[PDB]
Amino acid sequence: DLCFTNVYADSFVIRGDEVRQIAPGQTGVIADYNYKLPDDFTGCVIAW
Amino acid sequence: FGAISSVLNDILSRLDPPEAEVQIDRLITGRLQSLQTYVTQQLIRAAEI
Repeated sequence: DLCFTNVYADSFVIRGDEVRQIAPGQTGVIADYNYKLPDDFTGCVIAW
Repeated sequence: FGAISSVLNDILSRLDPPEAEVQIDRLITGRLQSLQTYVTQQLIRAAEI
């Protein structure tokens, strides 16, 4: 029960134990060269 | 005031800002409270003078 302006869906496939690196605020390999999230991120990360 | 160091340039030259916010906020709180105490005491002395 919240309302949002527009929703952005991003999809990709990575190696399994780097899903720690997809979280905002830290660095690594994926967070440094392939996909970086800003620090005030407002949303969800789903992985399986 | 409970942070790892009292020199602000150290904290800026060691930590990333998204977690250096935690240390810097503690320093802001401590220094602001000390400044407020000084100004209140100077107000009372001003009334006496």
